[PDB]
Amino acid sequence: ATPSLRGRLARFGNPRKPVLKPNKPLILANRVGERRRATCITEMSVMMACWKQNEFRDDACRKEIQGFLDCAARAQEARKMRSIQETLLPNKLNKLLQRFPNKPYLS
Amino acid sequence: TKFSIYPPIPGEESSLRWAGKKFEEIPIAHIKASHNNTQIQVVSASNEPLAFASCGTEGFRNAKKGTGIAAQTAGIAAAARAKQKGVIHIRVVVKGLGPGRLSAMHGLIMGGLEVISITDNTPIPHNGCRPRKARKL
Amino acid sequence: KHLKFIARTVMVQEGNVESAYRTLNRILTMDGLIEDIKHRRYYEKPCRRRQRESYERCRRIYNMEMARKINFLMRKNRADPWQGC
Amino acid sequence: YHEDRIRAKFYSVYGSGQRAFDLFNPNFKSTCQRFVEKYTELQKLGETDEEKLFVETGKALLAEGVILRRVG
Amino acid sequence: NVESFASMLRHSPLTQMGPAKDKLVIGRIFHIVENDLYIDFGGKFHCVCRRPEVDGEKYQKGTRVRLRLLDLELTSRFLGATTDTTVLEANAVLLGIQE
Amino acid sequence: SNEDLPISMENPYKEPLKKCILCGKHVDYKNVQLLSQFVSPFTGCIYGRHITGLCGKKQKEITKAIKRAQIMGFMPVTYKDPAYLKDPKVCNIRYR
Amino acid sequence: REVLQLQEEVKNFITRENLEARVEAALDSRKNYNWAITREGLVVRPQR
Amino acid sequence: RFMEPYIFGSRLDHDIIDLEQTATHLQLALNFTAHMAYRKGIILFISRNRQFSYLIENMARDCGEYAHTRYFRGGMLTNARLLFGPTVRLPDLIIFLHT
Amino acid sequence: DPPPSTLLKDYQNVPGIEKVDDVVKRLLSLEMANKKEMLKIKQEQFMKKIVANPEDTRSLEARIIALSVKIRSYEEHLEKHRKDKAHKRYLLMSIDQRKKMLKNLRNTNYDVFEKICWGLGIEYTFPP
Amino acid sequence: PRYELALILKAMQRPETAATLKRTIEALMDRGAIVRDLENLGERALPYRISAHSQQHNRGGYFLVDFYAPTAAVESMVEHLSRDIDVIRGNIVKHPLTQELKECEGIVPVPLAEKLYSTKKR
RNA sequence: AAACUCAGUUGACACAAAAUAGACUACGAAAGUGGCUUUAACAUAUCUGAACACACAAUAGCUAAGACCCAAACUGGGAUUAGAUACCCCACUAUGCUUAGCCCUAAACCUCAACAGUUAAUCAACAAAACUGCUCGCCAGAACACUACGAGCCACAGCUUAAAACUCAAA
Ligand code: FES
Ligand SMILES: [Mg+2]
Ligand SMILES: [Mg+2]
Ligand SMILES: [Mg+2]
Ligand SMILES: [Mg+2]
Ligand SMILES: [Mg+2]
Ligand SMILES: [Mg+2]
Ligand SMILES: [Mg+2]
Ligand SMILES: [Mg+2]
Repeated sequence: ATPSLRGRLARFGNPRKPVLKPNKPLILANRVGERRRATCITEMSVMMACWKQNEFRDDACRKEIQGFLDCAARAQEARKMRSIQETLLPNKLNKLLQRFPNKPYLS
Repeated sequence: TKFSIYPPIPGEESSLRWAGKKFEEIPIAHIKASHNNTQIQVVSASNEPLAFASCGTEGFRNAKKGTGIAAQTAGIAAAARAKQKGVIHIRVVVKGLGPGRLSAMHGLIMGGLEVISITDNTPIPHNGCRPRKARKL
Repeated sequence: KHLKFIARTVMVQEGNVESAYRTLNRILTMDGLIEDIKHRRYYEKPCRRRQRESYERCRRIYNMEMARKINFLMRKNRADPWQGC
Repeated sequence: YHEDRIRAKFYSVYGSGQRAFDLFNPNFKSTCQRFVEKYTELQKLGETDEEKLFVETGKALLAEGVILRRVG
Repeated sequence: NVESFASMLRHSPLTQMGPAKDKLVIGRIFHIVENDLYIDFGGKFHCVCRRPEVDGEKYQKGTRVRLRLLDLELTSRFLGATTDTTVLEANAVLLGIQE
Repeated sequence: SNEDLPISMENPYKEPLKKCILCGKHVDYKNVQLLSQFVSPFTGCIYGRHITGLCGKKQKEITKAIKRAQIMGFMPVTYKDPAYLKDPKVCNIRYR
Repeated sequence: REVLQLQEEVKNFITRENLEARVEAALDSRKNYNWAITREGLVVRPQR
Repeated sequence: RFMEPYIFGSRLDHDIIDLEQTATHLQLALNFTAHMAYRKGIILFISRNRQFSYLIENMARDCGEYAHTRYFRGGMLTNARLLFGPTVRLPDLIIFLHT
Repeated sequence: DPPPSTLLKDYQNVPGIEKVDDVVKRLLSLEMANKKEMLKIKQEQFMKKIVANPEDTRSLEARIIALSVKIRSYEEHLEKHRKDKAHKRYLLMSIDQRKKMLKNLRNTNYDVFEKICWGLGIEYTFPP
Repeated sequence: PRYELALILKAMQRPETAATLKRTIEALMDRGAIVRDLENLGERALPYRISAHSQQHNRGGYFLVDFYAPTAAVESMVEHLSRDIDVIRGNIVKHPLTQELKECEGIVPVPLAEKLYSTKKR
């Protein structure tokens, strides 16, 4: 239940002092804001600790290195799949709102 | 029975156990995640200090203390000390939204110790003292 | 002075500390403690506190009204039933 | 309309029913409308107690064969 | 004796019906677009329900179905609007096919 | 003249106005069991009316009663009393 | 009625005479003001 | 606000247009339309209701008069001389099926 | 001040009120009531003593008497809460209102005005 | 008027508890209170540790003393309760039953605020 | 960097400030009022009515005595800087608090006076739609000017009232 606006704004016929002082008018706009914008560091830390304790000899850290590499590959795959899937959208939402726009005036 | 996220009530007859101990008797790992340092202290169920570890004591100095990596390092050190003092399962109480809040827990676990509970005891005055003034940069 | 380990305490299920921490942080956020601490770090002078509160109230009103409109119009996202004409 | 009182009481007492309205037929009569007609004729008989009228109308429709189910 | 508008309205099925909420009506699918079923139930507007996943193919133009109405017209007044915004379609729940 | 014209009356089809769950009931600072139904299980925070679903009057009554009990020693402050965690949930809050 | 009702009750008020007995009766008794509510507005009294 | 005189009353928040006024106004409108058609004027049917665009177009074509159910490019009437040609003849009557 | 044993205005007329337990009498007395009840008793006493028609309260006389009771209450209050600016303002405003009422009464019905002044111990002083 | 004294007494045995209740009701009657009823809500653990008169308390007995008193007696009774050592915490409140439950027909909803802004086109 | 060897757990403990409730919009004339309990208590059956008096008036500030957790003008130190009398970091004081007086200023602004009334033929622009009746206060180019003088004031680097001369065709 949206908060009431009865008697909240400084208006004539409103005895009490204003409750809200909206910087912008409280009128629904016909658009929505544009969607607003490290990975796999555990495996990296494991591999780097193994390197530190083994003098970075990859010979004795093969499992950790392979896990790190596969994790990076999966991170790339996740980025790609996420991008394609992301491609409701603000564009669609704005189109719908345009179809049914706000009317803050009299026709 | 079914799993409940709430802790058992002291004085109530509960079935949960850890290492043949009741919940009240599990040692407590007080984490303190300040803005630029993460301290850890594992006390017994009778507030007997067992292990200590802090970002500074781990060698980090200046800004490097306030890093999740430093928190993990301190947690691992504290967990090792507690493990050699004979601690398996711990109750974690962390007071502070410092950067080490969760990385300290991760380091503590990677040190071997198991966590049974997580408690937030961040001090939140009910409008008590007046904090220092804002920062204009 | 209250009993310890009853307030803001969560029990990890199977040892998934990450899940337990997520639940705890959800609790704190929904109760507002996180925002309260972030704001209490530095004293917010009463005028600024009132301005921020009023701004957040207006933002919530606008957001809730926009959400109501979006839900109300969501049923009209169908395909055009009179394509062409 | 004066029948609105009876309509509201009937809907509150028996719910919507099971005989769906067919708004396409101009001459359609809903179970509630039949109840209203029977209540109206009973009132025209000269019975003034509202609740007695209601129970009498319900029983008259039951005798007709209308299955008026009460909501609670 | 010529019935007037008042009498017609008084005896009309819509008037005989009370609030449309939770009222069962008989609609006639008059248009279908993929899985959307546009149903006319005698009211001003039409309700665009979805073809039920069960017995879906049985639903076709002219099919007579049963609806549980929720609003004869879907409208609401949003913040700042001087007039109600309408979606120009009724709201109903498609129960099934009448026989 | 004409009996088919509309008449001037109230709206007989009006639904009953919904009554808050506590409507008509006496909220008492001693009923810690009831007062604990509107406090966060973890932090003890009092729920807003958008969560409780109470009228303004009853929300104010619950607030005053909770504060009075907390300061008079009937009810814990920083947390909900564990003994009441299994009471019927009456708050539209989902922590999970 | 109000004065009449009060008249009846005053017979039960604790005085300097029936003080020991009433105190002991109070210590014996247990008064429960706790009762929860349900979403459907139905009281839930505790069991004793 | 201006439609109030023609509204018989609000049934459960649903306006009921006074069909008596509707009958009189429709009588006058049909009389005017027929008179223009007899006098051989140009009758243009305007309506943006896509649900009836096709029906309006077909009706206009069969009756021998013109129809514009599509997007109304600015100036079809004010700028007609330029958009079509200086000697174009504008409609003698415009009939709105949806104002 | 009326005697603490005095009964309240809602009980001084109850039949048989004197044939009840002294505990009931003490409960219904001013001894177990807030200051508003005592002020009501004072108001009714002044009315009986002064106004020709106590049952008429819309009269300027009844208004003046009630306002005088309120002035008494505010003065008693300030005597202890000397630093109550709000109630000091109320006292001054009520004195001004009573002066206006007394002016109107003196202009309209002199005999009644004289009786009001004598009964309430008010000395009408023409404004400078 | 009608007051209710909620009294958290030190956790003790029946003899001392009865003596303390007797002393408290005696103090009420001395200050001029007509004690109407005494109720025992029963001993229970204090929600939070209370330190009264150089003693940390975690359990206590809860008692309700409904009485009638002159207004000026409330302050004196509070002072005496503060003096008393067996009282972990005393509080005198106006009895809830003196207040009347106003009948709430329903939560009349506030419709959307209208005419906040001029209908001029912007 | 400077600063401290004070840091963590547990317990005891304020004359400081009053999370959540509050997505509530109430109280008061305005300033203001959001921990709890109690006492007293929120003027006017007609509206306006102070440079013409009375009573109030946030924060800051003075006087005298206490409290002092924290915050903090000034001050000192550490940085940053061409400089840094600032912004950033640390410490600490007046001060914020209680008592008794003073002081009587705020963008004290909802920049929208009080009362009664209308939504009809709109309305420079923006802002918080346009007006009617009645009353009081106020305004008459900019700047000089929250100024000088005179006057009053517990005010002594103050406050209230407050001009004029020169200047300009703008503001
Ligand atoms: S709903 Fe009736 S008191 Fe709130
Ligand atoms: Mg006046
Ligand atoms: Mg003035
Ligand atoms: Mg001042
Ligand atoms: Mg100091
Ligand atoms: Mg202000
Ligand atoms: Mg000045
Ligand atoms: Mg000056
Ligand atoms: Mg001078």
